[PDB]
Amino acid sequence: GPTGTGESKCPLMVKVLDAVRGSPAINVAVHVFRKAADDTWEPFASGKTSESGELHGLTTEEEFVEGIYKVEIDTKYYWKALGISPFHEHAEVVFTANDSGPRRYTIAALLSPYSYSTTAVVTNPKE
Amino acid sequence: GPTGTGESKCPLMVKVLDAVRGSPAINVAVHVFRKAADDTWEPFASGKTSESGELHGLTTEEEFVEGIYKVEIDTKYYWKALGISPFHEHAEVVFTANDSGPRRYTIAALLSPYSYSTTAVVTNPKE
Amino acid sequence: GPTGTGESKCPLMVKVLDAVRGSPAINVAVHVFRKAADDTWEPFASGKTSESGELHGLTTEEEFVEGIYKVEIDTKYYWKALGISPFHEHAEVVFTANDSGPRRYTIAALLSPYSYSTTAVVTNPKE
Amino acid sequence: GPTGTGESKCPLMVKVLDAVRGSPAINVAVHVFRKAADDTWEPFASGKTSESGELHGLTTEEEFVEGIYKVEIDTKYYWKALGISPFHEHAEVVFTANDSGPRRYTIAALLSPYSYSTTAVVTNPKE
Repeated sequence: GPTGTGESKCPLMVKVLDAVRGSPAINVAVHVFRKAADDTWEPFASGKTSESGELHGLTTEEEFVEGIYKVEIDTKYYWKALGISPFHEHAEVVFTANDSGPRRYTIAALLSPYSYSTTAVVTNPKE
Repeated sequence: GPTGTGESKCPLMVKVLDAVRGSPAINVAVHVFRKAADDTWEPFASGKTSESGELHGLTTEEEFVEGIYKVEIDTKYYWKALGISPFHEHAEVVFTANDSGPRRYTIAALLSPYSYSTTAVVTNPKE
Repeated sequence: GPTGTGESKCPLMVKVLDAVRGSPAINVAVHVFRKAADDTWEPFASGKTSESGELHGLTTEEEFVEGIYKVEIDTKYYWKALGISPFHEHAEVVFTANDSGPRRYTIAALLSPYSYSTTAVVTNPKE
Repeated sequence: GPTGTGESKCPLMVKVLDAVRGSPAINVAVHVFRKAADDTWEPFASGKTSESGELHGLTTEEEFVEGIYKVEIDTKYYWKALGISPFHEHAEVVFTANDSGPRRYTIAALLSPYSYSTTAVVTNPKE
C-alpha cells in the first residue's frame, strides 16, 4: 500500500516484553540503522514502543531494500526509569533483510535485568 | 460477553513460536488442566495452534475461576513430525489464576529441540 | 563409588540461574521423579542448589536407567524470599533419560518473576 | 600471572551453547572490544570456544579496567558449518565492565537459527 516512509503493510515490526513484570515493555526507544556502502551504520528509522509494547510504521516496502540492519533496543534507560540497574547498555539485532525477495520481519524481545532473548519471525508477503 | 464455554474476551490465550524456523509453531496440541479439590488434575480445556500459532477460545470468564492450572504444550510430537528428535516430552506451565479478581493471561512459548522458554503476560480486564 | 545416590560420575546435574540479580540461585529446592509402572511419579532424588547454583550427585550410573524423569525446581518460594511475587508455582522439566547410554545430562534453568527458560546439555562422559 | 591476556584469574569468561543439538558450541569465534576515547571499538581480545563451549583467559585483572566492552560472538558461520541458514549476522553483548570491582563476568549465550538468549553471571571472586 503506502510507499516511501511510514506504516504500509509493516515489513518490519518490533515487540518488547518485560520478564520481571509480565507485561509489555512500554515506551522503549528503538533505533534502526542500515549498513551503508562505506560500511558505517546509517540511521534508517526510530520509534518508541506503545501501550501494547509494539512498534509499527517504522518503514515501507519500497524503502526496506536488501541490506544488513541493526535494531537497537535501548533497554537500559527502560530499567533505570524503573529504578533497577541493568547489565547491558542495550540490545541489538543484526541481520540481512530482503536478499531473496521482500519479507516481513517481526523482531520480538523478552527483557530482564541481567538477561535477554530475541526472536525473529519472518513471513512471505501475503494479502 | 459469552459466558460458560468458548471464546468471549479471551481470559486465557496461548502462543507458540518456532526458534529453529523463525515461524509460528502451527498445529501444536495444548492441554489445560485445573487443580481439583482432591488434588489430582482435571481436564479444563484443549486445542491446537492455528496458522498464526495462537490458541483462542479455550474458556470463558465465568468458567475460569480461581485455582491452579497447568498448560501442557505437546512439543514432542511437534518436532517429531518435523523429523527432529527433541529432548523434553512436553512443556507445562503451572500457576495460580484469578486469586485477586479476574485477569487475562497470555502464555507465550518459544520452542527449540533441546531448550524452551515460557513467558506470561497478564492484564486487568479492560474494555 | 560413591555411586548409588551421589556425585561419583554425575549422570544428571541441575543448574539454576537468577536473571533478575545476575547471580546463581542458591537454595532452590529441586525434586527429581521417575515415571513408574502405573504411570505415576515416584520420588527419585532431591536436594537444594549450592552457592554456585549447581546441584550435584543426584543419582548414579547404576541407578539411573532408561525412562521418563521429571525435574521439578521450586521457584515460587525462591522468589518469595526475595520479596517478589512470581507467576509460576514452579518449573518442571519432563524428559526420557538414558536412551542409548547413561551419558551426562545437565539441566539448565534461567528464572525471572514471569519467565523461565530451560536447557538440557547432554554430553559424552570420559574421565 | 599468567595475567595480561590469559586465564590467571579470569575476570571475563564466555559460554556458548547450542539449543538445536543440545550441546556446547565448539569453535565459535568471539571478539571482545573496548569502547575508546573517540567513541569507537578498539580490539581487546578474541579466541574460539573450546569443546566444552567455554572461552577462558581473555584479559586479566590488571588490564581489565572500568569501561564499555563488547562481546561479539560469530554465530552465522557457526550455523553455516552445520548446514543451517541462521537469521542473525552475529550476537553481541554491550556492557559496562568493572564498576566497583574486577569481579568475575560470565557471558552466557544460547543459540538457535532464529534466536539467541544471553545472560551475564557476575559473581564475587575468592580463590
